[PDB]
Amino acid sequence: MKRFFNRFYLDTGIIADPSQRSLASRVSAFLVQGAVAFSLLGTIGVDTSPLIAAAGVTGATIGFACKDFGTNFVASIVLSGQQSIRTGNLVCIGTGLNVVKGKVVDWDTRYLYLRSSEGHLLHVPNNMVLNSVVTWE
Amino acid sequence: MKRFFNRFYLDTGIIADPSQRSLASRVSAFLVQGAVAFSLLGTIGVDTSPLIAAAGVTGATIGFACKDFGTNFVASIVLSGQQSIRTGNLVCIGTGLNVVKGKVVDWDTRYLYLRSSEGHLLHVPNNMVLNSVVTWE
Amino acid sequence: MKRFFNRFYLDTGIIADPSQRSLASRVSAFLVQGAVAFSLLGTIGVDTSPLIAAAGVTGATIGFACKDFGTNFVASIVLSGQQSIRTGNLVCIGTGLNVVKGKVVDWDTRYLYLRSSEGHLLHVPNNMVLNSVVTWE
Amino acid sequence: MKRFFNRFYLDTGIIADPSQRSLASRVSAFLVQGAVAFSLLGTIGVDTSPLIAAAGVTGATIGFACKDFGTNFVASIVLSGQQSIRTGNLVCIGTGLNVVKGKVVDWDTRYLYLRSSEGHLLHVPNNMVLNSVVTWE
Amino acid sequence: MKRFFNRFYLDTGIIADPSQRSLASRVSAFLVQGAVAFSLLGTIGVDTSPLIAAAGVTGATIGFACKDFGTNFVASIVLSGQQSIRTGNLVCIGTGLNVVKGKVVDWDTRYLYLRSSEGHLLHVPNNMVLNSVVTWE
Amino acid sequence: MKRFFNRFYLDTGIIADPSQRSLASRVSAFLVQGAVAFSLLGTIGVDTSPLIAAAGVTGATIGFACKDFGTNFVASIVLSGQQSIRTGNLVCIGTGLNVVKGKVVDWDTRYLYLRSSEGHLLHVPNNMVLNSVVTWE
Amino acid sequence: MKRFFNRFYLDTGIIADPSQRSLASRVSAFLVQGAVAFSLLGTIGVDTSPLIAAAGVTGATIGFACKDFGTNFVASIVLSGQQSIRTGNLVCIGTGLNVVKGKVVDWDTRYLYLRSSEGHLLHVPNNMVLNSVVTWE
Repeated sequence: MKRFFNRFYLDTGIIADPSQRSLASRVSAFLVQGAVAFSLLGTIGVDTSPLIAAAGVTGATIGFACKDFGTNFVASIVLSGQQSIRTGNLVCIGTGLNVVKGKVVDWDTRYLYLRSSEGHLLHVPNNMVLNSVVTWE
Repeated sequence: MKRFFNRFYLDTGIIADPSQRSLASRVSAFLVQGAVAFSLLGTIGVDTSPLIAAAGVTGATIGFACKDFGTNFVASIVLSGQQSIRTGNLVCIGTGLNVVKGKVVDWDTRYLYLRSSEGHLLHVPNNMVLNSVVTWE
Repeated sequence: MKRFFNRFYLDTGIIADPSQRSLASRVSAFLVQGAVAFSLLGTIGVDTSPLIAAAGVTGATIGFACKDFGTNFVASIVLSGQQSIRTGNLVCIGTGLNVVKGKVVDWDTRYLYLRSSEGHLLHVPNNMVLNSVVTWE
Repeated sequence: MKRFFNRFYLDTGIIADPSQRSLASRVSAFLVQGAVAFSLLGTIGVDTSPLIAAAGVTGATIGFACKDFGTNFVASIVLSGQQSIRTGNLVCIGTGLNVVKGKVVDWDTRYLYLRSSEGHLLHVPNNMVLNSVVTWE
Repeated sequence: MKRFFNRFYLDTGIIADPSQRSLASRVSAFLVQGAVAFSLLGTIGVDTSPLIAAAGVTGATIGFACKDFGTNFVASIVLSGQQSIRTGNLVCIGTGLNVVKGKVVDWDTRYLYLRSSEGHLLHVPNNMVLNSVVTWE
Repeated sequence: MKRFFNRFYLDTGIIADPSQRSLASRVSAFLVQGAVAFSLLGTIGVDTSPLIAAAGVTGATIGFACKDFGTNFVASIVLSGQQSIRTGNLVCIGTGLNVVKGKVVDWDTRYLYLRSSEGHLLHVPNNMVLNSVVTWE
Repeated sequence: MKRFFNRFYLDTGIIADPSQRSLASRVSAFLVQGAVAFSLLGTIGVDTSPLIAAAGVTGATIGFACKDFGTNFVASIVLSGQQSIRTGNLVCIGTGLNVVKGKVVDWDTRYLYLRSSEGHLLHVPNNMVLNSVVTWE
């Protein structure tokens, strides 16, 4: 199951980092195996309502705690294949006082790296890049 | 099922890009087939509560992670057929310091492209265009 | 069922546009027919929990994605029959720097149109008009 | 049932407008009759899970779409019987730049009307009056 | 049941106003009696799922509509027995431009009354007092 | 059960005030006894769905109304054992105009007390201290 | 079970502090044992719906009360292995007036410690570091 999930993630392009892909494949395989085991246990007569409730509560708490990380990952996935965000492109993000100015140097799954005029490296979250006015010179 | 979903999306006009339409058709066909298979499995006696709980948790997490993308897509769908947003029209979006000024050059499913006076390309999110005061000269 | 829903929407005044009324009637008729079919299927013994879960997840995601459009529509419905918002009335919306000044020219289900002193057409969202201080001269 | 709901709304003072009271009585009577009919149908053996799910989804979407209207109505109900908000009383609402200054002229279920020094009529939402610092001279 | 709920509210100190206490006692007695009646009806065989769903939807909508009132009431309950908020005490609420300055004159379940230097009566919501920096001279 | 809950709260250090500990022990014992009684009633055949629904709705409404108090309590629990927040330590909380300056004098479960340069006592909510930049000289 | 959870937390690197790891292991072991006991009780015939409802309500309230702590912990986990945040690195967090300037001195699971130019110790929450523009010189 781990190999199947790894191949699916590679083909769909959701995860490109091999380490993240392996970790996600392991997590997904564990979740699927647990769900199948719970269904098999409940088939024969064993009550599964407490187990389902506890698993759902834990999963909801974990997902709500990792909301920012998930949002940044989804923004990174969506922003892929954008002509504005390319290496060497001078971009400006934000309107008003909350403005960010620099040249794109590297692209990540959590941050967008810009090189300022003074040489400082700027780490702009991908969610911030998603919900903002991007100005490309 | 994929062809049926593709034809439905084409006729309803929700998705116009052929690639996005094909991807959405594949996803919808997979979801419908999975739901039918789960119902058939539960009909004969196999417990389906753990599978339903896991699928619902995963779907809720994915939908909450793609909230910004979905909102931008819905805003793009709604804004279609607006006389204010046309190629060559000079529009102004926002009130106060958070103001955006330019001429519409291209329209997308994620961004609204404006050409400033200096020539910089502005990427205004469609959700931002939805919930803002649009000024058309 | 489509004719019944169209007549109900016409009588209740929720939807006045014939095209929107027809689309809403078709959607409502489809939803009611699907619910009745699911209930009939579940009556004879076929498990319906996976189908109900999938339909509910899809409906919740769609409704949460169209939240802004629904809010604007409800604001348009509520604001109807307001003496302040009339054609030719000079109104001012907002307090502070985020202020909008103009004369009402046309009223829509998504936007409120104002003509500025310079002649620019202002598109004020109906939700913004709902939750703001309206100043009428 | 309509007469009973109308009398209850009149006695409890939640709704004072006869038209709004009649509309709310009709809606409540329809909801109660539908719930009783669904319970009776489910008693004899007909599956009611799809119908309950569809009705709940529709009701949740409608209630979330009318959130602002409901909040304004509740604020209007709560603010009743306040010595500060009386006809002819000079009140000031808000702190900082977002300030509203005028004399109370009329009170509504959606807006609070103030007459400025220049004579402009101010429409302050009741929810805004609830969650703000009210200054009475 | 009304007398029991009234005595409980009096002893626990949640509600001190006799009118509010009587209204809350009536509401709580009605809710408990309705729940017991529904349970008794469902015991003998009558389906109760539609009734439970409708009651839950109505209760959730009402509770979400009265969120501000409930929050202000809870803040009033919590703030009781605070040395800073006493009659004749000169307090300052808020930081920055959104600042409120005055002397405490009267305390309520919805508002905190302050007398300014000019003599204007300030109505500070109890929720605002809860989530703000209180400065006591 | 009250003694067991009191001892557990004392050992875990969640509640240190004897009065609050006793009140929480009474509430927890009542909740556990009610849950056990409901389970016993439902075991013999009495329908418990209406009772569970009503109890859950009431508990959710109460918990959502006491959200600020619960958040402040949790922040007080978390901030315990912080070298920055000590008696006699000069700390500064917040960035920008919304800044608070003073010396720590007393620590509470709802507020953090600071003594300004002029001698005014500042009541900073513990939730505000949690989600802010603390500057220690 | 406590030893298994402790080893899992150590291997996965989610918790590095031995005290926090032991506390989390105890909590997780208690939760798993309680879920298994509830399932075993419900298998033989004892109704478990009230117990599940009460446990779920309590868990949801606790998780919503500890939302800030959980978010800060998740941000601390995510930020690990970032070249920008290292001891002795001069970083700047935030844009506009809400800006923080200093040199990293120590890293924690709740705060990020910076040494200003004047020598004041700055406590920047990890969630704030996650959702902000980090400037590294």
